Amino acid sequence: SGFRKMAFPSGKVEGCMVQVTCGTTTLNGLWLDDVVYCPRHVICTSEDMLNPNYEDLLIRKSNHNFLVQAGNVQLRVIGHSMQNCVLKLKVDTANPKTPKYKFVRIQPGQTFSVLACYNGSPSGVYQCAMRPNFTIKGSFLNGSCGSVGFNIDYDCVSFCYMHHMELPTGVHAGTDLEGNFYGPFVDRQTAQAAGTDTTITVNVLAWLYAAVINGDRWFLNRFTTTLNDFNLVAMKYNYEPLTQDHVDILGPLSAQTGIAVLDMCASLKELLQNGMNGRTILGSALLEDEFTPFDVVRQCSGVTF
Amino acid sequence: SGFRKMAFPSGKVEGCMVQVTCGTTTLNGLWLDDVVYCPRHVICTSEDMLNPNYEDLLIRKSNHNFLVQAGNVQLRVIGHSMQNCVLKLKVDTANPKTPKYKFVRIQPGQTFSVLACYNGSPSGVYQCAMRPNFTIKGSFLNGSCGSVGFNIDYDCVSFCYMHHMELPTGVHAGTDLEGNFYGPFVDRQTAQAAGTDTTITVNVLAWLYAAVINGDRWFLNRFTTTLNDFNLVAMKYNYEPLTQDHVDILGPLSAQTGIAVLDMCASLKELLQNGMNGRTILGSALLEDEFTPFDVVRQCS
Ligand SMILES: CN(C)S(=O)(=O)N1Cc2ccc(Cl)cc2[C@H](C(=O)Nc2cncc3ccccc23)C1
Ligand SMILES: CN(C)S(=O)(=O)N1Cc2ccc(Cl)cc2[C@H](C(=O)Nc2cncc3ccccc23)C1
Ligand SMILES: [Cl-]
Repeated sequence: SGFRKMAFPSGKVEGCMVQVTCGTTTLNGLWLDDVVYCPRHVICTSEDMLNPNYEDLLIRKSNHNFLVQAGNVQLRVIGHSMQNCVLKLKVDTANPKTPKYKFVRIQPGQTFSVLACYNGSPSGVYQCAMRPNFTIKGSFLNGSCGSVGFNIDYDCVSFCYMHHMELPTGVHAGTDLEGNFYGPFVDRQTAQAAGTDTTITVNVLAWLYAAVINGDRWFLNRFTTTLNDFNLVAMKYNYEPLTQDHVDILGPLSAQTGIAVLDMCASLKELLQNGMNGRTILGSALLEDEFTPFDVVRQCSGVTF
Repeated sequence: SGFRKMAFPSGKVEGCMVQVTCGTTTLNGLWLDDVVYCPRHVICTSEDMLNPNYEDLLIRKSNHNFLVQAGNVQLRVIGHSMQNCVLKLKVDTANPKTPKYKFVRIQPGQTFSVLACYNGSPSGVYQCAMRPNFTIKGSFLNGSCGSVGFNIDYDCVSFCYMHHMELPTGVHAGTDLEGNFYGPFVDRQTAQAAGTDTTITVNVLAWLYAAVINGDRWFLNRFTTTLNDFNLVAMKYNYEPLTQDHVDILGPLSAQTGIAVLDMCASLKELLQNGMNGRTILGSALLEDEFTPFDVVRQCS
């Protein structure tokens, strides 16, 4: 029993975090084999961030301009190259703690763990979701740039996010590990804003099934709905459209609890139109959308890494 | 900006998780130097749990009855002893991954990270608080016994909790790393129940100061309160009494934001009276009590 927002164990990622300094800027880097990955804005200064030509700023830097620190040991940079918005620093030493890994690009709604770091030192780990507007509601301060997002599947670490910046609403923007931004964001000091956000419907449904598994049934009803009727209701409440793929993905949870996906949708419709009426679901007065169907299955089954 | 429930990086603890097997029972152990710590109920045969005599069950055991597995390597047990509700298995290999550590006993209201494990394999990490009723609202399944709670301030891991059991309300009970239970609980399957739980007042106040630091001020008011009038109101909402120690502890946050502790207490009084009125504080529709004053300073500053 119990349902917590749970992160993956961060150990395999902790062994890869390094400090990257270039000029007056210090941020975090990911050391995998003999390459250190970090945001390319590490080469930028005060005037530079306003309108930066990164190829021009990069051609002016030499290997020794980049200071890489792994714990109390300085790594020597022997090469440098740019791939989209990520800088790749070739180092002389391969990381002996390099885990089995992949670089993966996630879709909005998918969740991941973030190992927040400052000066190449991990300070905390939290779980979060890629919002439908491509931002993450994270917890970051200055010097957190280069912190990474990941999932673990068996013994393989899938790196899916690298932190680049904070937007004026307090939300965060970043890239996959190939340097491609999530969302319509650019790595520069300019007027940018997150678009109107929506609720991740398949995730709320998964969390309602987690509540049923933990013994919370007050919200269930005798009713069912159609996918078409529910999608009209969901669109009215800034909820993401629920697709047939979402319905299929929820199949295992529907079989385990005996509540058809469109039966749980009729519960969700009633919650959206009437509220909770002073009640909570899993200790929450709001409908939680940062647990995927797979996160619910993993936590309510005990999968280990 | 942003305020999340944050756990400590679990790496230093992952390198200590082992599987402990005695007969048909398998649970988790903490391998530090040449000792493996685990709940002493690993020697019980289910029926034993109603009225176990641990001294009588342990005297019947030898070193080779305990199977310890660290990854794919079996450790050899060379000694065994009981300290309160913890079994200490002396092993022939010191853990090369032993971090700098301490055993600390925490007070209710204190927070910590839990590395939930099954078969000596870590599956997840989450942030918890010791409830005023000495239970923890964790997320644990069968086989999670022996999972540990910790804080990592600087490079030193302070182990403060070891999981032992789930109570009938779904909440969890356990011990410090010296085997002393938190609360009036016993490692026995007798009728036990968590006492009425209360809200950790000093933690809610700390979280209201975190909201002010992040720019949320809608809940503040022009009022102040005496400490006594605040506690008379707080007790009616099942909130823990706020002590002078709590007021002193909140001093730094009061100085940083310019809002006196008793002024912040008046806002809390009003929030308990009025509810949120469709608003949120730091993305929450409920008053959060699992962030200490120290956690707020650590994350916001
Ligand atoms: C107005 N800015 C927030 S700034 O500090 O001047 N800024 C400009 C900027 C522009 C472009 C890019 Cl790609 C990066 C960045 C950096 C940036 O977003 N860093 C930060 C990241 N995360 C949390 C932060 C929390 C407080 C401050 C910075 C934070 C730095
Ligand atoms: C009635 N029981 C809950 S039981 O499963 O029979 N039980 C009896 C018991 C009594 C005393 C002690 Cl010290 C331990 C234990 C064990 C026990 O609490 N383990 C478990 C621990 N944590 C989460 C669990 C989540 C589901 C199941 C067990 C869980 C086993
Ligand atoms: Cl304490």
